Parts: sequence; structure tokens; C-alpha cells
Amino acid sequence: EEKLQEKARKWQQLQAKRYAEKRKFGFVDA
Amino acid sequence: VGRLGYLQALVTEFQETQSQDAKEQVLANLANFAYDPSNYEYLRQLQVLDLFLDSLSEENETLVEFAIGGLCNLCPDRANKEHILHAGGVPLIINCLSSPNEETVLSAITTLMHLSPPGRSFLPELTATPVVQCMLRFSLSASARLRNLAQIFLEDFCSPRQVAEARSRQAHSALGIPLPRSVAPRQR
Amino acid sequence: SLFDHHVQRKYREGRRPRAVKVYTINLESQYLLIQGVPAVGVMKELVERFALYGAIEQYNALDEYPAEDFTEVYLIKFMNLQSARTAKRKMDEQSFFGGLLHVCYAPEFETVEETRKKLQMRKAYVVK
Amino acid sequence: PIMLLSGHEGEVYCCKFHPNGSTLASAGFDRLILLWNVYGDCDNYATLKGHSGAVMELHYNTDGSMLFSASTDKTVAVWDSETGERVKRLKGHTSFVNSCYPARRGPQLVCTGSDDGTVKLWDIRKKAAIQTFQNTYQVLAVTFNDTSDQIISGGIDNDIKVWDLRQNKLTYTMRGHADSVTGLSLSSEGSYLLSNAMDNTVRVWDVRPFAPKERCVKIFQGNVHNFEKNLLRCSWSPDGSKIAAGSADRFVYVWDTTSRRILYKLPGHAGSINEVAFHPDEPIIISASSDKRLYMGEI
Ligand SMILES: *O[C@H]1[C@@H](O)[C@H](n2cnc3c(=O)nc(N)[nH]c32)O[C@@H]1COP(=O)(O)OP(=O)(O)OP(=O)(O)OC
Repeated sequence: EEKLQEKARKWQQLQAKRYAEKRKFGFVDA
Repeated sequence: VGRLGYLQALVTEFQETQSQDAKEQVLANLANFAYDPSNYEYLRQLQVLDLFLDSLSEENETLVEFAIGGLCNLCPDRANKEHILHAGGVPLIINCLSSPNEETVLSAITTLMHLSPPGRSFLPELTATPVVQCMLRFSLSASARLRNLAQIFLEDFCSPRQVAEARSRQAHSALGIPLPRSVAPRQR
Repeated sequence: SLFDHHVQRKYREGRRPRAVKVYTINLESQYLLIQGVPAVGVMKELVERFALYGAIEQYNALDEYPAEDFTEVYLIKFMNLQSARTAKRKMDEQSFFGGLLHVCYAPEFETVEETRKKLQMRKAYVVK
Repeated sequence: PIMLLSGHEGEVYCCKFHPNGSTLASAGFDRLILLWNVYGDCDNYATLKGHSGAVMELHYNTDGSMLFSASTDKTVAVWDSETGERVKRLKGHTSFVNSCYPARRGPQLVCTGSDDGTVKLWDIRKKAAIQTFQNTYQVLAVTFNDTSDQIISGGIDNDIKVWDLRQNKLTYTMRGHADSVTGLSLSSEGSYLLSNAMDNTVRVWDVRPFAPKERCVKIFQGNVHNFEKNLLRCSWSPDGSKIAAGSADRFVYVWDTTSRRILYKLPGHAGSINEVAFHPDEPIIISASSDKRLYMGEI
């Protein structure tokens, strides 16, 4: 239960990090 | 100033002081010079191997951990390896599998692995010792590094026939049923 | 666990201060863990900079790792452990894109055979 | 045999085979969807442009005219396989979307799951969500039964859930994963549903009107997950005789759906493998991985 919530939060953090817009392919600097 | 003179200065600094932290710094510097190949001899000429061996006997855990770390990189050379063995420091290393810290245990395992000699010169000693029983618990521990070390240690210091006997002894302890000392494994 | 960033301190004090920490052969790894990279999308420039030293088998960014805000943590696999040592030796505490850069060895990640070769090569070098 | 695939700039996450076995579709982190000729010289036909996030999952409809694409930009696009023109993108979802499955042999339906914990049923003709199943735990993989009555969802709760379209209730729970489920897929018969999970277990579950109430029909092993925490997807062979699932250890694993023996372990992937697909007519495997290359293995 509680570890399920902590795992869900950690997964959400991981997804919000790895697929951030700043890492998107073809990132123009300007 | 001079390398060997500098190491001798560290030896003096260690011996005269009593503040445990100013000894922490000395054992750090000595253990990290022990990583050097060329500084081995310089250490060999100054009885600092026995300095380390005495330092494990001290009860400051950090100091003992540092001493074990110094040993680990130091033992593998053939000259130094023989000196340490002759001292009789092996039970001092054996005492360290019950040491609380992870690092110290790892260092002890590495030193034991290093002391391994070809031609079955020292393997016989390990089978007699209860260290193997302790190793089984360690191998299946949560620490990935510890697990890797335990498994590696088994190949280096154990034998398949020996391992089976060791497993049975460990199993017997769990079982609670006594095994006769006289009985021994038979070659096939 | 072992990734904590220890702090510095006569003993014939050198130019740069060192924290009290002895390196054993087991401690050292060929997995190098980098923490403190600014979160500005420099994934590839950092990896190129490190590949200057040796050859990088594998690099990935591990996002599960607890990090501070707007900061990243990375893994680098080298090919030869001496290359990893020189990479630590020079890259550690180098200002990188506006951030302090902290490299530590990552022995947890390496597998049993990797430890076998590490230890064996340590024995090879020490004997000669 | 063996044909290598080159062209992708970033990780490939998914690949499919056109229902008629004439072409392949592939996409990943580089946001482009590439079409390939299965035969000839394995040429690249076109590039679908318009996804701003990464493509997490492709599917073809049963006719092979429509290609569905779940992206991390919260939009699910519907693509024309013939021209490469975009048709419509699903709207409503919150945060990253993990997967989307299109119902077959029924009026057009689409199901999605995302990091907002919800599962949504889409009618491509409405431009609005039809039903919503709010789940606290982020949802990773979702598929319809052949009757288009039930929705099967795999999340991070280690529990595959089955939803009834008419009752709108949690009909079924499946226990038997010890960790997050990353990929689901129905047998061509409707009979069995295939699952991958972070517990390194591949498990087949049987869904039937009359069931045993402990549908852990079979378990397979070999398939490893690691620090990369990539979503892992598995596929059924066209005839339901073979099971393929990708892994993070560079090997494509193919098992015998009955005896459970490993038929193939295929080295040739420098990095982690994200999806394995079977050609609909002939024993050909397309393996897609994070090393940006595809292989066309023939068995
Ligand atoms: O003796 C010093 C230093 O010489 C030694 N050390 C640094 N780097 C090393 C390496 O790659 N291999 C070995 N065997 N020893 C190495 O460690 C002590 C102190 O190290 P520091 O110069 O303080 O660096 P660092 O250990 O990284 O400091 P820390 O707080 O841990 O992290 C920045």
C-alpha cells in the first residue's frame, strides 16, 4: 500500500526526468 | 625533504601522538601509500606492516577499517604477503567478518583472497576455520558488492568437494543435529 | 551509501586538501558515477568530455537516484580501470557548465566476473 | 538471411508489422515513425511527422489502414498508413501516456493509459473521452478482449486489472506479478493474455467466460529488466505457438508456448531490447532495441 504510493511517486519522478522537454531530440539552442 | 624520510616522519608522527583523529590522518596516509608499488619496500624497511597489524588490535572502528584497507592493497606482493602471514595476523583478519561495517568486511575478504597461494599452500587453513559458515550468510546478503565478493571468495579459497562438506555443516547447524568429527568426505 | 561526499581536513600539507578516505582495490571500480551536472540537457557534452580520456562502453542517466533540485546523476562504463582512475583523478571537482561536478566510484553495479578481472589485474600489476 | 536496420537517430521503442505482411512501422525517441518494405531491398517508404513527444507505442488496426501512436506529449495520433497524413489525436489525457490499443472487429475504439492513473476509452469520431477509469497508480499497458467488452490494464501495482464497459467496475484482478507490469498482449484467439514485468517473469493469463479463478496458466523465464527501467513489450506469434519478449540483456527471447523451452536467445543487440514482433504469415522476427537498429530474424 504505502510502498505502492512511494513507488508510484518515484516512477512519476523518473518519467518527469527522463522524458523532459530539455532532452527532446533536435533541441534547437536558440 | 625525501620520500623515505617523509614516510619515517609519518611513522614518528603516528607513534608519538595519542589523539585518535591525528591517528586517523596517519592511517589514511599510510594506507594510501600502501597502494603504491614503489613505496612497498620503503614500508617493508620500517616495520609498518606490523604497525598495521597492531593497529587492527586497537578498538577504534574507523582506525581498524583504515588498517584493513591498508592491508588489502598491501598484502598481494610476494615479499610483504609472506611477512604478514609469518606474523600470525590471520586470526586478526578472521575477527573482522563480525565487524559491523561493510567496508571492513570487504577489505578482510579481499585480503583473504589475496593471501591465496598456488600449489595449495594455504587453502587447508580455511577449511578448518568457521569462516566458511559466516561466508554463506554474507553471500546471500542485500549488498551487491558483498554478494559478488562472497561468490568470488568461494571459487578462490574453496573446492567443490569442500563446498559440499561446508554446505552440509552449515545445513547441520540449521538442522540442529551433530555431525561426527571423525567422519570425512571420500574421494571417488 | 558509499556515495557520500566526504569533507577535507600539518602532515606536510599539499596544495589541495584531501578528505580522509583510503581507497582499497575493491572500492575502485570501472563504473563511474557522476552527480551534480546542471539540468540543462548536456547529456552528450559531458559524455564526450569523459570519452576524451578513455573509451566509454556504456553511458546512461539514472533518474531514480535521489538528487538535489535541477541536478543530474549519470553512469559511465569505461573499458580499462586505469582509464577510470585517470578520469576520476582529473574530472573530479571540475566546474562543468556552471556546476560543481562530483565523480565517485560505483562498485555496486559491476558483476561477479568484472570483479574477478579487476582483482586479477590488480594482482598482475602488483606482482610486476 | 539477416537484414540489419539503420536510419533511426534515437532509441527505438516499438515496431510493428503491417497486417498484410508487406511493410513495417517503427518509432521511438526520435519522434519519427518510419515505414519499411518487408521484402525487396528493405527500403524506407516514408516518415510520419507531427509527434512532439517520443513515440511510446504503435499499433495497426486489423485492416492495416490506420496506425495508432501514443506519445509522451499526451496526444494519441491516428495516422493514415497509405499517405502518411495525420487524421486525429486523442485529447483529454494528463501527463505522459504509456500505451494505446485499438479494438478490432467492432466499431472504431481506442484505449489509452497514462501517468495520470486513468484509462480512457475513445471513439475516434467524438474528439472526446467516452469513459474514464481513474487509477491512483500510473498505467503502463492496455489491451481489449476480442469481444470489445473488456479492457485489460497493467500498471505499477503488480496487478492486472480487467474493466467492464457496461458495468464500469473492476471486474477482475490478477495477482502473480511481484512488480510493475510493462507490457500486455492478447492471443489472436482471445484466449490468452501475455505479460512482462519488472520481476523478470513472463506470465500467460487465460481470460474466459468460464475460468479457474487462479489463471496463472504458465510462467516463463529468461527475461531480464535493469536500471534503465525501459518499458518492455511482448508479442504472440500469428498462430499462438510462440512467445517473444524483449529484455534488457541484449537477447531476444522466444519460448515454446506449451513446453516453455527457450527456442531462441538471439544475441546481436548492443543495448536493451524494447519490442519484438512476428511477421503475420512467415516465421520472421523484428527485434527493436535501444541500440537504434532492427533485425529481421528468420526462423
Ligand atoms: O590520499 C587521498 C587521495 O590521494 C586518495 N585518492 C584520490 N583518488 C584516488 C584514486 O583514484 N585511487 C586511489 N587509490 N586513491 C585515491 O584518497 C585520499 C583522499 O581523496 P581526495 O583527494 O580527498 O578525493 P575524494 O576521495 O574524491 O574526496 P571525496 O570527499 O570522497 O569526494 C570528492
